[PDB]
Amino acid sequence: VNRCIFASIVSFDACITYKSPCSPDAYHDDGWFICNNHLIKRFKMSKMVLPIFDEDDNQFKMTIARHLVGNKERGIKRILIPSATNYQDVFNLNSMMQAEQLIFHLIYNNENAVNTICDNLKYNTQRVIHSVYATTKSILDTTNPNTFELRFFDVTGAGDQLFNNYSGFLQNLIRRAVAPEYLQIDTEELRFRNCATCIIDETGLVASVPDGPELYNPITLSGYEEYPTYVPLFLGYQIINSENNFLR
Amino acid sequence: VPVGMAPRQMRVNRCIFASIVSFDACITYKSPCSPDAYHDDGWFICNNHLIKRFKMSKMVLPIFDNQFKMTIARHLVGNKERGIKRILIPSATNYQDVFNLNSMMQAEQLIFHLIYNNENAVNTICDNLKYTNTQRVIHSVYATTKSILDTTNPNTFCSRVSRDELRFFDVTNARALRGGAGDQLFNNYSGFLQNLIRRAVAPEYLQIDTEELRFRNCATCIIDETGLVASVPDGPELYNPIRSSDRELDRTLSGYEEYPTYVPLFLGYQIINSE
Amino acid sequence: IVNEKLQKIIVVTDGMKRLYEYCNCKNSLETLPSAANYGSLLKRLNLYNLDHIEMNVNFYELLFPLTLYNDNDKTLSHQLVNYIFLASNYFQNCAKNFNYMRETFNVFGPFKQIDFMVMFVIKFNFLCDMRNFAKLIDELVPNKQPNMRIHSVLVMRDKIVKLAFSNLQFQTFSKK
Amino acid sequence: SKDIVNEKLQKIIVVTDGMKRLYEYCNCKNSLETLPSAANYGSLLKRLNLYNLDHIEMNVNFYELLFPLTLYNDNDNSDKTLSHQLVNYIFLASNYFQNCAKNFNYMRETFNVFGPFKQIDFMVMFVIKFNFLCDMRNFAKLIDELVPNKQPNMRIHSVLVMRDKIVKLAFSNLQF
Ligand SMILES: [Zn+2]
Ligand SMILES: [Zn+2]
Repeated sequence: VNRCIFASIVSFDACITYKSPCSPDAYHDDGWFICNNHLIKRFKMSKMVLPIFDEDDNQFKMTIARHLVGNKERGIKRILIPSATNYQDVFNLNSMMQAEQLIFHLIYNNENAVNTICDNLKYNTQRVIHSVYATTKSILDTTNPNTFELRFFDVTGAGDQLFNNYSGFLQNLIRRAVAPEYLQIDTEELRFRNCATCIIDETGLVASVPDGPELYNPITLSGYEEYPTYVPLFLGYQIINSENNFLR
Repeated sequence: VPVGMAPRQMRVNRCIFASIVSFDACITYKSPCSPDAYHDDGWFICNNHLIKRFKMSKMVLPIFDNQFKMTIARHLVGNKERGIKRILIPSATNYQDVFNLNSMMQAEQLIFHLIYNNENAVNTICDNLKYTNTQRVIHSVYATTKSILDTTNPNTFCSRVSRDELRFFDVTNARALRGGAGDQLFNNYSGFLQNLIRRAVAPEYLQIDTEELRFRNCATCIIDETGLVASVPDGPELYNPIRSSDRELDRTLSGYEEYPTYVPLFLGYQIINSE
Repeated sequence: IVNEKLQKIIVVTDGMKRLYEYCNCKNSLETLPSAANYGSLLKRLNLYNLDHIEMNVNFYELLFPLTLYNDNDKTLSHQLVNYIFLASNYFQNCAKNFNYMRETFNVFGPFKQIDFMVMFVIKFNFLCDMRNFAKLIDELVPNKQPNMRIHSVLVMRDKIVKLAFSNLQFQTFSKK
Repeated sequence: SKDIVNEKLQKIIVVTDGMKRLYEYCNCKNSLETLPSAANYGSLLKRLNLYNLDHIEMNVNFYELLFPLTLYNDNDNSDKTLSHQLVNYIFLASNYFQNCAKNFNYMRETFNVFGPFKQIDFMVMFVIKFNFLCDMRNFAKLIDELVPNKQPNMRIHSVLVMRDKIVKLAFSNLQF
């Protein structure tokens, strides 16, 4: 048992390829709905976590993603998560399988393209595509808040509005990857970064910084430990409500 | 029964405070030194003394395919620390205040005086230790400390320190007024002090000929009259979970190359070129 | 002539401020020029065609005269370097977001010469900051016989600024 | 936009026509074949000495100087050798500027022989730029007034970018 968006791509056709490129972390039932391979190859991110402190013995592994975008990328190459207006542009819809194209159309609310592809693929393909629909929609609904913590991405609300514009799965992905520079722990505000490492805009999520050049991010002191050079994603201001050390 | 061949060559402790010894011949003492002091690295202080006195711990930043790993230190100043607590490295004008010299070994007091010049106090201590064996300890401590100081001594030659690099750690905050002066004070800073600052504080940007690599878009520490201050330039201090020295969610979250919780030292541009 | 450049810079800046009836040196800047400050400047500029506008600043030579000041005493030795890095970052941001700058300024009363206007406001704001710095250092005496070793940093930052302007120019030209 | 660039092209033609007689030089026989020599400007150097020459930029905006020429009716689909000729022209201009920058000192001694005056540091660059602009005028004569409002050409723009980067770096390297 595992979980991976785009792993629902069943061989509906006999056209191009499929081999199930799914990282083993899909079995890890984390808060993510996507595994490392898919995350890396569709958003230029790497899954990561972060402990906090043992003052109150919390040390919670805060979820966070790693930038995979160097300082030479521009525009599309720097966009991490595209908006519904640009996901089609950034993604080579002609390269990925029609199953993944359908997944993108659904997650970005492009049911017109969804039905177009369904009709085209009808000429067992239809039932396999319906199975893909079932899996993708189940994942989307699970992520969707609309069913049976003031993580502002603008206060450190246009940015929060854009995040809301994103779908349930997309919003979950954004909140899992991005990490607010500020986190309140129920009436104690803690700052963890003095600066941002990403920006949310109309195009979507961009591995950019407020000012200056882009953070450098490439792909005999043996007697000392190391500090990672990559840039984790950081943006926003989150407030934890009236709740205890909710290690649940 | 007894066995011996000849005098032997062994390792060298490179931290200044390793020379700390009780002025007593009748009362033995051994300073606590981390084995790292025996690495032929720029660090002329061992991790133990560094954490104990400057509230700093050694770290490596492996910048890279052309990987040129470089040294760096990190904060150990708590989030709630304020004022004098925030002075990560005191200046010569305040080191006496920051360090309770009265409560520490007189050898250590002399060492700190040497680091911050204070030749008057140095001479007073030497006279006191002479007019009382103790002269031998004078010789040992002062010779070792002065040797290390002259070795650092960036503003000389024959010392193997100056790389002709033009790091500007006084680089403007971009919102302060015409100012800085951190490098002015640096010029005044002792040679060992300057080298320690260089090694510990990594530059925000690395400038190579026509290449500028960005590693931290906001400095984590500042330099002022008091010395090195572990203060966020823009106000609200970063959270620092001091752990040592001085649940089911995590179990679910298996290892994911968890990012460190520390706050390394980032400040300035480091300028190196082929010319 | 190794010293007349500074005084001529002062004089030409004064004459240009006269010509375009604008000397708003008060709004010192360190983030990005904005129509919120230079809207009236845009209107004044619209009076005369801005043909003589360059896609570069010649960073090195532009800031070279500031070195002439005597700093025997240090103040300038560090304030000038601070200014060099500040100018480098300022031009970096200006070139990086020139499209954003120009959409903003155009939204402020669209001008047929919008690109000229944005470039001129960048130049004018930089000149205002430079003149303020020059007043800060008016006490020191400019003269030749230089030996700095920081003009190497000036050269490096000038190369960076030139490359930034180069990318900007490539974008503008390639986008038809 | 590119209409302003067409205006720039016409303006540079007319302004060359203007100064070549305001200062009556038109050393219009020379070209970019190689490094220029003071032997062809002696009298022109004398006339230059009549003016203070510090009002000149160390670097050359090779980008903005040459971009207007890129606007031409390449859609005629009759002379692609015209575009290739433009590529040759721009590349040779870049080489000319690079050699001028590399041997700028050598030209400094040349013009020390010819009119040993303090303004030689600017006279060298003025000779360089004026000979270049005479070559530009001749090239304009060669080409036809087929300038469109807008025209994209990725290859030409890329050549411009890569050659001018070298040009700007070389000019920046002129330390002092
Ligand atoms: Zn997977
Ligand atoms: Zn030690």
